Amino acid sequence: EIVLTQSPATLSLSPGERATLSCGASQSVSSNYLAWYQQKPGQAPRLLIYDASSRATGIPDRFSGSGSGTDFTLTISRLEPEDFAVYYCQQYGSSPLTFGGGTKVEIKRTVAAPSVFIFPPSDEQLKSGTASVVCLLNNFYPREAKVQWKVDNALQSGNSQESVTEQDSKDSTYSLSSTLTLSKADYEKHKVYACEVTHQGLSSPVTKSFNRGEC
Amino acid sequence: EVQLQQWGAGLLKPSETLSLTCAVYGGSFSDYYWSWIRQPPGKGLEWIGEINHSGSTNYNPSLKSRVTISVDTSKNQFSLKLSSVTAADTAVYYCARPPHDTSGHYWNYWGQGTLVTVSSGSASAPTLFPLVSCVAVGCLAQDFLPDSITFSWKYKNNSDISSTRGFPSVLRGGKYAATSQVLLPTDEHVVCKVQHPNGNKEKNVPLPV
Ligand SMILES: *[C@@H]1O[C@H](CO[C@H]2O[C@@H](C)[C@@H](O)[C@@H](O)[C@@H]2O)[C@@H](O)[C@H](O)[C@H]1NC(C)=O
Repeated sequence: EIVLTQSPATLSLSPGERATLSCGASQSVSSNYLAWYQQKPGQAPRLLIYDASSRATGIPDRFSGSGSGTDFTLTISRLEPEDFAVYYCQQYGSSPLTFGGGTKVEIKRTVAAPSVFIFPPSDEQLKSGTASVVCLLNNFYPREAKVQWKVDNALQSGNSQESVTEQDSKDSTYSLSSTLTLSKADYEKHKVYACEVTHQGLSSPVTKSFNRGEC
Repeated sequence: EVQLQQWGAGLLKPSETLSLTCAVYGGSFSDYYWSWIRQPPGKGLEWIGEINHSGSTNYNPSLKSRVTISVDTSKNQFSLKLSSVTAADTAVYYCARPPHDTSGHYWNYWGQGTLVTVSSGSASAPTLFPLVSCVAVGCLAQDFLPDSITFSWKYKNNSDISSTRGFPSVLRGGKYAATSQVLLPTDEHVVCKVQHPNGNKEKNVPLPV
């Protein structure tokens, strides 16, 4: 199969700016048989351009596509608010038909450091035998943030799961939730539980913690 | 101009066989190559294969041993069978059709998609625990399958809370978990509600001091 590699993977621009996205093929594609789609969360992909540079009915002419051979490109001359989403390219010059990995176009804004919250396991949850410690960072930008768990300063590892929201539509920020999961034995067995966060809008890491009991 | 409806079972166990159907209301059923494509959550799209009204098919070679596509020209429907699933087959499955009979296989008509989860677990409604800070309060939904949960928060004086925030679900040990939070600026509690195919549940979340 022909592999298609799209870059960048993430594009931060502002409403009104110009976006230009790449789709490189690992072989040349016959007759410029390449197409681009738009995808919004929970929806099917929608056709924008077919045959590398023709536009589909109803597509505004700020979208345009060119290329040939093994380098195809997609230009959106003036980002409008509905344009922020995920774009895929696809070749149909030879079977099997294949698709690239997508590039997401996100809104750029002023950096914002997160608020951090820590929460201990409930008594009910403890009574059932497992422990879930929850760390919550809210409203930050950009998106990259590291969360490290500390139990009696013994840097934990391989036992936490993270989940990130979609860029919020009011203020364009992100929120993230982290979960440390222990057995009741293990939880009981230690004393200081801490959540440590590094984020470019912070000058040094922030730490939040609680002691088992006093809560 | 053309409508594609999809249906089929959404939760299976390792090594059972996936079966989906797509029906067409709209132009001619006749010379197009109808396709099946799919998308694992978080990852990109992958084409599986295609078929026309007279039975010739074309498959992606990395699934060719486990796949079968077929058509029913009597009801205008076509369908996909994928055997021996494992957890890697979980994904949203779409059907689609190219704009002309005589051209590139690119797609301008799609169905809405069916999410199919493959797990060793067995359907189950969430169990809920509260999250009080040791203002921000929270709620934990745990051990649910499949992944279709919804959250809503209310005041003791029945009326909606709207300073709300919810996070995608995580997958640990064949089942899922998810957390929701409210940010508040008497009443001795606030209410956390979730809805799920196997059962709706409630839990009061205490206010801290
Ligand atoms: C319904 O409750 C609304 C919010 O309740 C606040 O009340 C504070 C006293 C505190 O205990 C918190 O629980 C809440 O922030 C309140 O604003 C409405 O007025 C209430 N009743 C009516 C008439 O709607």
